[PDB]
Amino acid sequence: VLSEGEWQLVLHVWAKVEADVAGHGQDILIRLFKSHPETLEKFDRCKHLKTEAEMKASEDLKKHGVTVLTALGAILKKKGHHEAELKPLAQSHATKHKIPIKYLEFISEAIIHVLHSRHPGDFGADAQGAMNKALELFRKDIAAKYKELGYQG
Ligand code: HEM
Repeated sequence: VLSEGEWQLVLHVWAKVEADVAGHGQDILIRLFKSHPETLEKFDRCKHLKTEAEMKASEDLKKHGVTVLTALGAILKKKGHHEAELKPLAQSHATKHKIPIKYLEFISEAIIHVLHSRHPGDFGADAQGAMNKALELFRKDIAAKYKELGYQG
């Protein structure tokens, strides 16, 4: 359970993401696809992308980064009270997309990397630790829902 201070550090850096959701989403998905190319196989409209310029020119990738960050922002703003936001996400990710917990770890590392690269002043060790806790709680709760749905990914 994060402290109120930790949630405030999470939501403070998140306000910087909200100034340009699409550009942050592109940098996060590009980092995930470049660091873990096996993840790109889950995206039918983007699986052919090779270079960073191709990834930045992709309308599908730019739209999907916004899809992901819109959902994650709503989850972070619930400050751990996110059962109703996690329920539909666990449903699709366990039964349709089949996204293993290791892939959620990969995208978490990509989020932390981009926030540290773009906003180092608002992402020092205090804020990095608070965001790490917030993404770890997200993964823990989604893993338990995955198992409830019969998915052991
Ligand atoms: C922070 C973690 C993530 C969040 C908040 C997130 C959120 C979403 C949301 C809101 C959607 C659209 C609604 C739905 O189908 O549930 C979606 C679709 C999808 N997500 Fe995720 N996702 C996350 C992580 C991942 C990861 C790591 C992968 C793959 C490596 C993934 C693969 C997919 C795919 C394949 C679709 C369908 C895309 C399409 O057909 O256009 N997601 N995700």
